[PDB]
Amino acid sequence: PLSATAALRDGAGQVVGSARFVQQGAGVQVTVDVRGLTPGMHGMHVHEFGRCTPGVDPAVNKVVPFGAAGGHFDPSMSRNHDTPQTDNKHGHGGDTPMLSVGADGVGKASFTSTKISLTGENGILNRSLVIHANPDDYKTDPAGMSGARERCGVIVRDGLSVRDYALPGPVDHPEGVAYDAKKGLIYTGSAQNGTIYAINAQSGAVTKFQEGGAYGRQVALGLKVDPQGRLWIAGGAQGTVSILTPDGMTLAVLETPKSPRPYINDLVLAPDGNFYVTDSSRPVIFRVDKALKLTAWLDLAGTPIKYGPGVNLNGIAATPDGKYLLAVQLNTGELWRIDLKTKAVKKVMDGLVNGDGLLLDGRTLYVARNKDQVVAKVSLSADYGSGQLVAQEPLNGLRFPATLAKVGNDLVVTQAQLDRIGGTPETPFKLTRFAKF
Ligand SMILES: [Ca+2]
Ligand SMILES: [Cl-]
Ligand SMILES: [Cu+2]
Ligand SMILES: [Zn+2]
Repeated sequence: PLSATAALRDGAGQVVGSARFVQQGAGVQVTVDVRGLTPGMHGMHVHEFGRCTPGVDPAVNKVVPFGAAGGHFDPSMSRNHDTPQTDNKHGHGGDTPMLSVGADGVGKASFTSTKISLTGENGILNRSLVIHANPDDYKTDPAGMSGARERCGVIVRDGLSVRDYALPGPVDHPEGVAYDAKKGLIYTGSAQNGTIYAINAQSGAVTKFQEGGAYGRQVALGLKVDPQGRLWIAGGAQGTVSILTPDGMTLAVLETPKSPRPYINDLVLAPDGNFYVTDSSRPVIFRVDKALKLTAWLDLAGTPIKYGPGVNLNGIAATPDGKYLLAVQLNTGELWRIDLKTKAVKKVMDGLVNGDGLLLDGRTLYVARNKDQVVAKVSLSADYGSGQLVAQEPLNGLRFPATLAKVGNDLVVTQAQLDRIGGTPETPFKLTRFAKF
C-alpha cells in the first residue's frame, strides 16, 4: 500500500498538523488534521514543487511565504483552475476540496480524489500541500482567489529513505549515470548539451567533469565506467560512442556506420570484456572490443525483434555468467535475451512498456519505466529465459526516471525529465540514490 505524509508547518516553521495520503485504486484517500487556523473555509491545493520556502509569486512578481511551492500541480498543463470534480485535462490536478476550520481553529478533512495519485503521471510524491488564507471560488485563475499561503508541507513517501543530488543547470536533463567506485565519483551526462557532471557520492559536491559541445560530445545518453576508470558515453543522434580518460580528456570518438537516423542509446560492458551498444532507431546491436574496434555485431532484421515507432531497444545488461545479453524494447515493453555465443534471440517477458535503463544484480533486474515514473523490479529464472514483475517503486517521486547505476549497496537513478526537453522542466534537475528493494 503506497502512502505519504506531509508535516504541515506555519510561516515560522512550527509543525501545526499533518496530511496523510493513502493509495486506494488510482486515486488517493486524503486526511488533514491541522490546528491554529482561523475559522472558516480555506483554499487547499497540491502544488507542483516539494519546497515550503519563500519564492516568487507570479501574480505580483515578488517573493512570498511558501512561494517556492510553485503553482498548483497541473499534470495535463491545463493552466486552468477549477473544481475538485473537474477532469485533469480541463483543470489543475492539484485542485482539492477546501479545508473547513471550526471555531476552535482546528481543520479536519477526509476525502478521496482521483485527480491525484502516489504513482505515475498524476503522482504527488515530493510535491506539496498548501493551505491558504481565503476561500477558493473554484473558478478564478490561477488559484480561485485563495490568496496568501498560510501553511505548507512537503509530501514525503512513508517508509523510505532516499538521497537527492541536485544539478546546477536550467536544462541539464541528466540521462546516463555511472559510478567509479575507486574514486567515489558519480558521473551523469546531459542529454541536451553533452556536459558530464561529476558528483562526489559522499559529500554531494557537483563539478563539471567535461563541458559538452565538441565533436562526438554534443549529447550524452547512457554512461558506463570501465575497470580503467574511463567513461563511455552513448552519443544519441550523433551516432557515436565516446570515451573520456579519468582526467576528463576525450580519448576517442567512435563512429557507427553513417546509415540514416542513428540513435545510440545505452551500453554495457559484458564479462567477456566487450561493450555492447543499443540503437533505439536502427535495428542493430554494436560491439566495441577491447581494441576499441566498433562493429555491427548483430543485425536484428532477421531476429524476432521488430522495430516500430518510438524508442526500440534501449536499456541493456550482461549476465554475470557471461552467457547472455538482456535488452529492453521500450515501445513494445518486451525484454529480450541474446545468446552471446550464437546470437540467438529469445523473448523473456513483456509488461515493461516505457522500460528504459537496466541494472542487473544476479537474477534481479531493475528497470526504470520513464513515463510510468517508477523503477520496476523483475525476478529472472536461472537460465534468464523467463521473469516475473515483483514490484514497481515510485520511490519518493521520479520525474521521468531514465537510467540506473550501482553505488555501493545503493542504486542511483536519473530524473531525466526527457518528456520536457524543449519545454518547461522542474528545477533543480536531480539524481536519486536509494537502497536496492
Ligand atoms: Ca535510454
Ligand atoms: Cl490567489
Ligand atoms: Cu494552493
Ligand atoms: Zn488550481
